[PDB]
Amino acid sequence: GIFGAIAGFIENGWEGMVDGWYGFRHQNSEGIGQAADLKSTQAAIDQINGKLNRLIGKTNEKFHQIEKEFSEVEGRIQDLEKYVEDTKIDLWSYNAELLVALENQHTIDLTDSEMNKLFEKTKKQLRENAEDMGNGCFKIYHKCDNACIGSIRNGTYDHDVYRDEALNNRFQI
Amino acid sequence: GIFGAIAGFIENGWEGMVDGWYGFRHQNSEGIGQAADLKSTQAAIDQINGKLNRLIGKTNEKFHQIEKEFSEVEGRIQDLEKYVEDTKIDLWSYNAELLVALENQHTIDLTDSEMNKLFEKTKKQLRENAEDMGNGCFKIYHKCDNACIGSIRNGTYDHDVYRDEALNNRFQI
Amino acid sequence: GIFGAIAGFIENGWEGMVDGWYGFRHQNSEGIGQAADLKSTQAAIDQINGKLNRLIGKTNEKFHQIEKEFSEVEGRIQDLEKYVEDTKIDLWSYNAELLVALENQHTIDLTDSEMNKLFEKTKKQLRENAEDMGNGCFKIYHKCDNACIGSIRNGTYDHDVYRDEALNNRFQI
Amino acid sequence: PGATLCLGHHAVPNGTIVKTITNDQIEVTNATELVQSSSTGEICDSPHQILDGENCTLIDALLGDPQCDGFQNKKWDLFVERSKAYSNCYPYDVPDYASLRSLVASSGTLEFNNESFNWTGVTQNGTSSACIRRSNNSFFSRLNWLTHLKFKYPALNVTMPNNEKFDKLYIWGVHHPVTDNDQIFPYAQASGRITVSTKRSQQTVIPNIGSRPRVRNIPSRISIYWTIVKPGDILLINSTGNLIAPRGYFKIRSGKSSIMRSDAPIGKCNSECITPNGSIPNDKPFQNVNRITYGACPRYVKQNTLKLATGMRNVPE
Amino acid sequence: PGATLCLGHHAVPNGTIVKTITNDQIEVTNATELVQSSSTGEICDSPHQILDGENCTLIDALLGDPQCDGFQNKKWDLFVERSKAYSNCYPYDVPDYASLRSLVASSGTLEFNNESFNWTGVTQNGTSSACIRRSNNSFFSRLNWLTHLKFKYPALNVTMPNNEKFDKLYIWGVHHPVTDNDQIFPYAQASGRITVSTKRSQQTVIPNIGSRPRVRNIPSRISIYWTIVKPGDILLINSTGNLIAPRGYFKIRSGKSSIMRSDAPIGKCNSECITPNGSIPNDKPFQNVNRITYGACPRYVKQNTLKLATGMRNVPE
Amino acid sequence: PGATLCLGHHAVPNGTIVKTITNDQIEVTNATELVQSSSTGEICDSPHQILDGENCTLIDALLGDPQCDGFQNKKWDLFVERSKAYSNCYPYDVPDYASLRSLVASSGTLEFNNESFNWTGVTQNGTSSACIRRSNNSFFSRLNWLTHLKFKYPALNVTMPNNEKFDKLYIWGVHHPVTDNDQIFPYAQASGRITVSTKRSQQTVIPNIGSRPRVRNIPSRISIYWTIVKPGDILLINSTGNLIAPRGYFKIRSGKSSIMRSDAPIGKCNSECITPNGSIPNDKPFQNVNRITYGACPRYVKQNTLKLATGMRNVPE
Ligand SMILES: *[C@@H]1O[C@H](CO)[C@@H](O[C@@H]2O[C@H](CO)[C@@H](O[C@@H]3O[C@H](CO[C@H]4O[C@H](CO)[C@@H](O)[C@H](O)[C@@H]4O)[C@@H](O)[C@H](O[C@H]4O[C@H](CO)[C@@H](O)[C@H](O)[C@@H]4O)[C@@H]3O)[C@H](O)[C@H]2NC(C)=O)[C@H](O)[C@H]1NC(C)=O
Ligand SMILES: *[C@@H]1O[C@H](CO)[C@@H](O[C@@H]2O[C@H](CO)[C@@H](O[C@@H]3O[C@H](CO[C@H]4O[C@H](CO)[C@@H](O)[C@H](O)[C@@H]4O)[C@@H](O)[C@H](O[C@H]4O[C@H](CO)[C@@H](O)[C@H](O)[C@@H]4O)[C@@H]3O)[C@H](O)[C@H]2NC(C)=O)[C@H](O)[C@H]1NC(C)=O
Ligand SMILES: *[C@@H]1O[C@H](CO)[C@@H](O[C@@H]2O[C@H](CO)[C@@H](O[C@@H]3O[C@H](CO[C@H]4O[C@H](CO)[C@@H](O)[C@H](O)[C@@H]4O)[C@@H](O)[C@H](O[C@H]4O[C@H](CO)[C@@H](O)[C@H](O)[C@@H]4O)[C@@H]3O)[C@H](O)[C@H]2NC(C)=O)[C@H](O)[C@H]1NC(C)=O
Ligand SMILES: *[C@@H]1O[C@H](CO[C@H]2O[C@@H](C)[C@@H](O)[C@@H](O)[C@@H]2O)[C@@H](O[C@@H]2O[C@H](CO)[C@@H](O)[C@H](O)[C@H]2NC(C)=O)[C@H](O)[C@H]1NC(C)=O
Ligand SMILES: *[C@@H]1O[C@H](CO[C@H]2O[C@@H](C)[C@@H](O)[C@@H](O)[C@@H]2O)[C@@H](O[C@@H]2O[C@H](CO)[C@@H](O)[C@H](O)[C@H]2NC(C)=O)[C@H](O)[C@H]1NC(C)=O
Ligand SMILES: *[C@@H]1O[C@H](CO[C@H]2O[C@@H](C)[C@@H](O)[C@@H](O)[C@@H]2O)[C@@H](O[C@@H]2O[C@H](CO)[C@@H](O)[C@H](O)[C@H]2NC(C)=O)[C@H](O)[C@H]1NC(C)=O
Ligand SMILES: *[C@@H]1O[C@H](CO)[C@@H](O[C@@H]2O[C@H](CO)[C@@H](O)[C@H](O)[C@H]2NC(C)=O)[C@H](O)[C@H]1NC(C)=O
Ligand SMILES: *[C@@H]1O[C@H](CO)[C@@H](O[C@@H]2O[C@H](CO)[C@@H](O)[C@H](O)[C@H]2NC(C)=O)[C@H](O)[C@H]1NC(C)=O
Ligand SMILES: *[C@@H]1O[C@H](CO)[C@@H](O[C@@H]2O[C@H](CO)[C@@H](O)[C@H](O)[C@H]2NC(C)=O)[C@H](O)[C@H]1NC(C)=O
Ligand SMILES: *[C@@H]1O[C@H](CO)[C@@H](O[C@@H]2O[C@H](CO)[C@@H](O)[C@H](O)[C@H]2NC(C)=O)[C@H](O)[C@H]1NC(C)=O
Ligand SMILES: *[C@@H]1O[C@H](CO)[C@@H](O[C@@H]2O[C@H](CO)[C@@H](O)[C@H](O)[C@H]2NC(C)=O)[C@H](O)[C@H]1NC(C)=O
Ligand SMILES: *[C@@H]1O[C@H](CO)[C@@H](O[C@@H]2O[C@H](CO)[C@@H](O)[C@H](O)[C@H]2NC(C)=O)[C@H](O)[C@H]1NC(C)=O
Ligand SMILES: *[C@@H]1O[C@H](CO)[C@@H](O)[C@H](O)[C@H]1NC(C)=O
Ligand SMILES: *[C@@H]1O[C@H](CO)[C@@H](O)[C@H](O)[C@H]1NC(C)=O
Ligand SMILES: *[C@@H]1O[C@H](CO)[C@@H](O)[C@H](O)[C@H]1NC(C)=O
Ligand SMILES: *[C@@H]1O[C@H](CO)[C@@H](O)[C@H](O)[C@H]1NC(C)=O
Ligand SMILES: *[C@@H]1O[C@H](CO)[C@@H](O)[C@H](O)[C@H]1NC(C)=O
Ligand SMILES: *[C@@H]1O[C@H](CO)[C@@H](O)[C@H](O)[C@H]1NC(C)=O
Repeated sequence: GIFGAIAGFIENGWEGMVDGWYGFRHQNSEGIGQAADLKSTQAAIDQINGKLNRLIGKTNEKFHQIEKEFSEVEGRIQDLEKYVEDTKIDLWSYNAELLVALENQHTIDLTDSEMNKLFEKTKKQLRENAEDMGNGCFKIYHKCDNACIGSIRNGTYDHDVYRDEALNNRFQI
Repeated sequence: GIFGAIAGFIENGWEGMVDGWYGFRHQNSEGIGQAADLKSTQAAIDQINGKLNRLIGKTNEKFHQIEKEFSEVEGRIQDLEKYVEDTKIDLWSYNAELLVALENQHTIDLTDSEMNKLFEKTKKQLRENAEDMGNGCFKIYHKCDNACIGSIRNGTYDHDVYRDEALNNRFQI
Repeated sequence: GIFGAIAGFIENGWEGMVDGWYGFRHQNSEGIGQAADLKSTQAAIDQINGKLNRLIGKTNEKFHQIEKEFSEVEGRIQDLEKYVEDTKIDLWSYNAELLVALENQHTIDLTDSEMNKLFEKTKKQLRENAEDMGNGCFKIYHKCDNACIGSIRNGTYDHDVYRDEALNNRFQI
Repeated sequence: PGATLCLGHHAVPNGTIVKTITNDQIEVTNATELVQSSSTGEICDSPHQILDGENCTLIDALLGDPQCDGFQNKKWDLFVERSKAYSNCYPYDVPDYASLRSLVASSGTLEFNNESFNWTGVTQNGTSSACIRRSNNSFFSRLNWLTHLKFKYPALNVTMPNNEKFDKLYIWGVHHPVTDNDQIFPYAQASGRITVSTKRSQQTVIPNIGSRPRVRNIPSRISIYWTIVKPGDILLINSTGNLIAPRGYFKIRSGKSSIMRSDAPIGKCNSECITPNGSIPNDKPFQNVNRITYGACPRYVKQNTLKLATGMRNVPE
Repeated sequence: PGATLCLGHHAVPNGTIVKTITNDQIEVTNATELVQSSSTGEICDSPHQILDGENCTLIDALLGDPQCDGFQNKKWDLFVERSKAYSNCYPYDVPDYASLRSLVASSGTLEFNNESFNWTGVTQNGTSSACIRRSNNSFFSRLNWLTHLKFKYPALNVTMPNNEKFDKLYIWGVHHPVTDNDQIFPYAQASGRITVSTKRSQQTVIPNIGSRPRVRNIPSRISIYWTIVKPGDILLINSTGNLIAPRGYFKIRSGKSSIMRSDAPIGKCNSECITPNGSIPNDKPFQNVNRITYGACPRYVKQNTLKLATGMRNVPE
Repeated sequence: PGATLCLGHHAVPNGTIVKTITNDQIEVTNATELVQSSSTGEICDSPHQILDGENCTLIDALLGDPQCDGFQNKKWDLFVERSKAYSNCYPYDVPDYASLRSLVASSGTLEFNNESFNWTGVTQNGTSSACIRRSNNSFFSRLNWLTHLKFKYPALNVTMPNNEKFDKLYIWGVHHPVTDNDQIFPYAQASGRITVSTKRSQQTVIPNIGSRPRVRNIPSRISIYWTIVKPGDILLINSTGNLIAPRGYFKIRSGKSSIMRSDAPIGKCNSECITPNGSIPNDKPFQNVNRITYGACPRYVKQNTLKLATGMRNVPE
């Protein structure tokens, strides 16, 4: 949420995109398509796996400890034993609550960041050949067939090739 | 601070804006005005209330505990009782200090984010009809009366209506 | 990493920049140069010093405590003494681990933010006189000698002076 | 000509300073205090059941020192012990006083059921000048001072089983006579002994002939012990002299009860959190009033103040 | 005409709700549970060495109650005590039972070396009807009940040094006779006493003549004590009556051993983390199964569930 | 033609690896160590007042074993006990040795005021061959060994009130004679007893006739006890034999004092934080040197190293 892409200027997610987390939809002369972006998807996934590696399978061995249940009333020493354990559990419970709340805020923000970076990267790529429609979509002011769209997704789009065509379309009356 | 809007490219805040946290000032043919943006204001406010709901009115009941003051010298057992309590208080004091420092950094950053998102949203809206002056203000290259300014604030501004007028003003000599 | 400048759209760092953390490289009629930006460098440095001031030289005095090593087997009371100390050390060890991991994520992100803000500030400054090449570099569409480059670095660049020259270069065929 | 549209944010003339991760002093538009640092000075009598000890310690009310007669069978969520308290019955000590005090406090009731022990071979109901009840030499209401019957004292052997479904709590003791002027007068022989046992436990005690420094003019002492008897179990009292006997048992319960040392007055008000300084509100997550608390309370921390920002950075005009 | 290129992200039809810093209910595409809240119900016998106490407490196996004869010299990582356990030898108590239990549990072995004490001036190997071993009046296997030799009982004075490199653990006791029918029968005099000392330590105990409430039809008691003797040090037993003597010493080790109260059955499976409810997996960092654990275990917390997001915010189509 | 303007950041040839929330190995331009992991090996004698025990335990200096005579009335912030220490006076034990040691350590002074007790009816100043002071049979400087006067020993009854504004600390004891060769020689009768009481407290002790294993050739023992007497209160010593008496009281203070076990040498240097391994600097917030510390110290953690990034991510050229 903190970057403004996911649940912000991108109206909603795509349930039909099942082979990636982020990607592209286009409309051109040859039809309407969709392709996943692997690099941004893998960036988000690696970061979340990084968090998982810190939390899953990382336990601590403990052996002989203090007693934690009692069948007789004893006073002072039993009070202290119960108090120590109750103190400890509240501190760990606090740690677990805070951890999840913070990690979750950060997971939501990093994933929004990855969407935003891909959008930004794509905008720079298009130079003067397109305009931002404000909803995550670019209007491209030149004929851009499937190979051309593929060139943008693959980072091989040469903006000089189309620039005369696009400037002429952009600054008409 | 992390997005660069508040205490960054926006020179300062407006003490005269009392009905919102974020908003618009304009100069046009009909004068100079101000209107608050409710959606961005409410976004920031909801997030801060979210933090408040986690921290205010959420206490823990405790009943019989250990003694924490002593009128006689006793040694070993009293040392342990005092130590347990001093240990506990230092850990909670640490938790409280860290909580406030982190939440405060995050509150400052989220509020800066909301300013930045509104700015960004407004820039996309204007398309080729305005330019960013670098201080949070746009120079709009067309006649834009009170209804037009209102259309931008309300998200109903139609950029095609003014585009010929604006392109002609923008690319003059 | 969260803003996308450092280890993102800026391919790599400059080992040859030894007098600042962030800065400018240019190519113009008069050659190829480099100058550090002090304000962005000092912004990042102050924030990291802020973290240091919270962590370095801030210790707690403790005096008489409990015993933590034992030469005789004793049972119940010794179990509790050992347990209290082991509990405490695990909680502090947890605090230290989490602190470093979070502060380090945040240091990496704030430094990326400072790069991004300088880039953004410079882009707005150039108005219609340059285009973003997508790798942190701007193509400037006018003659821009050493004094002109200096004017951009110093925040005194007057974009109107070059605008006719630049628009003409930008929208050619 | 055109127009200009400027995006912006509010600011206030009266900002507040907060701490952050990167800066110990940043001004924000608004903040709220997370540490509660004040009490009204009174312990609110609601919603917890408060029992003001007044002149009585819990232990004096338990043993039944005459000035504590009004406490018989009372319950409490929180028993409040006053610094002005004092004992005014027979001088005594309790080995592990702190544990008995704690376990009664936590039980939260003084409910006492009388029991008929087969005391034949002794004079029951011994009294003294140091324990004045209703302007007449008396004793601890829950104890039964046992002395001789006609220059003789045979081997006692009394039994009492627990058929109930709660732990029974038995309070009993030993008399330690000041000289041989009260070792041949109330017990009729040179030596004495007491053995209070159960199926699982045994406690035995030797009376001690010797003078002590006077406490309200009396140089003898009693020593107080206790015994918990579970369901299905039995209490046995073998005795050859000196027994300070129970008149019955206390019920021991479990729940939320406790005890607190405080001189704060009791007020007619409603507050969930009690400290020795008085009740405090519990809106805030933390407090620096007292490490000793009872109820739904903020957590004790060392800091006086912790300000949480509730607005953006303040950047004045 | 041109083209349109839209950037976007996935969404799912089945999102999950998580907590965040600013919102207690945000839907994400996916999450994983951090709190382990279930056991299979069985304690896995691997990879920790489990010793099922069955009918025996650790203490009964230590003293050598006949039904615990199969436990002699066994070791354990974890000794499991069952609620169905019961003693069936001579009635006894252990002052500070909890500490002896703990130190044996932690030592993790019942290794016992026999020792030849110079017992002349008494009858060794006293037995009773309450401790039936192999259908014959017997006693605790590791204790030696010492009585008279021909209407007499002189002052014992036996010595035994520790030349080994481990702490020796000596278990010993006192007999408390029911009346004078077993104070003049097994010891031949009015009075008795026991003094078990070392270079650094001394413990002395008085036998107690008196009737107790019957426990499996016996109204006498033994009281059990212990003594640790280090390398270079010596054990001394001065005794004038009533001694329940050691037959030797237990080895005390240090390591990872402990004891747990549980009725869960032992399974033929492999699990690092044991609770009283059974073994639990330890993939998750936290657990709400039991505050009592043994092995590489998740940390106990009060929460039932804590969901960590493993995907972006879900914004359905 | 125009120009090109590139924005960028620095990098270094020698980066350092740090941990983050999302990556356990990220290279940054610079970092600093947060865990202190080394000591110089010496305890700095400033700014805390150090008292090197040398051959003496705190308890030996307290009782006044002749080799500890130089410690009389000294104060300390930190008393250092050496592993080479040993006692060389009369053999003794202290029930709850650890508590007496702790409360003296914490008091931080050996200030002793002599007091004139009315000892008539006994021979004062008993000595022995095992406590050699100035090449002459002697005793513990702060104790007064009390024996008979002409084949007789009557019932002692000495009183001493505390009119001061500090707690008085009284150290006293019992002699346990090896046989009847030193039960009829120094006390003139079959039996003995000691009762040290106050207005609030009473402790009574029985001497024990019996041989112990020799410790520096002596088979008798003393047992050491203590009594705290508050302002307005009084000390009473009833005794019928065997008393090891105080010569006066220790002042008990409160403050920052403690005790530490260490063999590290004392250096002429200034360091706020002391561990048993030596002083350590306290610039860093954490340390893995020792869980035992004294002074303004970093907090003990299990980790060897924790690197905090002090620069951006390093992305080499
Ligand atoms: C600076 O920042 C703080 C925090 O964001 C703001 O203070 C909050 O303001 C709101 C609205 O004025 C307060 O809401 C009110 O809570 C009352 C409960 O009082 C006690 O309990 C709360 C915890 O629940 C304690 O924090 C508090 O100190 C009190 O002890 C209610 O009684 C109020 O109800 C009244 O108004 C509502 C209108 O919606 C009606 O429904 C009711 O009938 C009734 O008349 C109300 O809900 C909130 O308590 C404040 N919080 C704190 C922590 O102080 C400041 O407003 C802000 N300053 C500026 C200038 O913006
Ligand atoms: C929602 O989010 C979660 C977390 O990101 C995803 O669940 C993970 O999915 C991966 C891949 O399917 C799982 O990886 C597998 O781990 C198995 C180990 O099982 C136990 O141990 C782990 C901890 O290590 C526990 O968390 C887990 O509950 C088990 O008790 C391995 O046996 C698997 O190996 C198999 O596949 C690999 C293929 O690479 C082969 O090499 C092997 O031969 C073998 O066939 C595998 O490594 C991971 O365990 C899951 N984690 C959790 C916490 O559940 C969900 O996939 C995701 N959901 C969606 C729809 O995206
Ligand atoms: C990598 O990152 C670290 C941390 O940002 C940098 O190290 C710091 O560098 C500064 C400046 O060189 C150091 O500042 C100096 O502190 C000295 C105090 O020494 C002790 O106390 C500190 C805590 O206060 C400990 O951390 C430290 O280990 C020492 O034990 C002062 O004596 C210095 O004063 C001298 O210089 C100043 C100039 O301003 C003069 O005023 C004085 O007269 C005097 O000559 C100075 O203030 C700081 O101690 C370092 N911190 C740490 C934690 O190491 C590295 O510089 C950085 N590396 C690179 C390549 O950038
Ligand atoms: C609780 O006790 C007080 C105090 O009374 C006692 O003070 C002791 C120090 C000691 O001197 C003792 O002998 C004395 O009785 C009671 O207040 C006192 O009550 C007496 C008799 O009614 C009056 O003469 C006094 O005015 C009064 N003194 C003070 C200082 O107030 C009080 O009655 C009692 N409270 C309850 C609820 O029982
Ligand atoms: C563990 O002990 C059980 C229970 O046996 C005892 O139960 C006590 C309450 C008491 O009545 C005591 O006298 C009794 O011996 C043993 O199971 C019992 O074994 C007996 C004799 O073999 C059988 O007659 C019963 O069927 C059986 N009872 C039950 C309820 O199962 C059990 O043998 C023993 N286990 C081990 C491993 O030693
Ligand atoms: C602290 O004591 C040491 C050690 O002296 C004792 O060692 C014991 C194990 C035991 O044998 C005992 O009888 C012996 O006295 C003192 O050092 C020793 O001092 C003696 C007499 O001056 C010398 O003959 C030795 O050289 C010397 N031995 C060693 C190993 O150093 C030391 O004097 C004393 N220190 C202080 C400050 O009192
Ligand atoms: C032991 O000594 C105390 C103190 O001297 C005796 O108690 C005093 O006795 C007198 C006269 O008998 C009383 O009037 C005082 O009240 C007591 N004084 C104090 C200060 O308590 C005690 O009687 C002596 N023991 C014996 C057996 O005589
Ligand atoms: C609440 O009561 C406590 C306990 O009396 C107060 O803390 C003590 O304050 C006195 C006088 O300032 C100090 O001499 C003590 O050292 C303090 N004791 C402890 C244990 O900290 C506290 O000031 C009171 N708080 C309020 C808000 O009234
Ligand atoms: C002390 O009292 C108990 C209880 O009355 C006596 O134990 C009982 O004695 C009878 C007959 O001798 C036995 O058959 C019972 O088994 C016992 N009953 C209970 C309930 O335990 C005990 O013997 C008495 N002491 C003496 C010395 O006679
Ligand atoms: C594991 O066992 C514990 C202990 O018996 C269970 O917790 C108890 O549950 C009972 C019945 O619900 C309550 O009456 C007790 O108050 C609980 N005791 C404690 C100490 O919390 C627990 O429910 C079991 N857990 C699982 C997952 O089976
Ligand atoms: C109890 O036994 C011990 C050990 O045998 C006796 O102490 C020994 O006595 C001899 C000769 O009297 C001494 O020379 C030795 O130094 C002692 N040996 C050891 C190993 O300590 C002790 O005297 C005996 N008790 C009685 C009353 O005679
Ligand atoms: C400081 O001293 C401690 C205590 O002796 C050292 O920790 C011990 O190290 C030894 C030998 O490596 C181990 O056998 C012990 O198990 C350790 N004890 C504890 C309690 O951890 C420690 O290594 C020393 N540290 C430094 C930096 O010198
Ligand atoms: C600022 O001033 C107003 C009006 O006096 C006051 O109600 C408000 O609480 C103040 N805010 C802060 C943060 O001090
Ligand atoms: C002892 O006193 C109680 C209470 O006043 C009374 O009921 C009882 O009859 C007395 N007992 C005897 C044996 O006189
Ligand atoms: C969503 O549905 C799939 C298929 O039924 C399932 O495997 C997956 O775990 C579900 N995910 C969540 C987060 O509920
Ligand atoms: C006592 O019993 C043990 C074990 O059965 C036996 O070896 C020993 O000879 C017996 N001792 C005597 C003195 O009879
Ligand atoms: C890198 O090299 C310099 C010069 O050798 C050194 O002073 C500096 O501390 C090094 N920095 C790191 C982070 O290793
Ligand atoms: C006991 O010794 C002390 C110290 O040397 C001395 O002052 C005192 O006079 C002696 N006491 C007697 C009664 O001789």
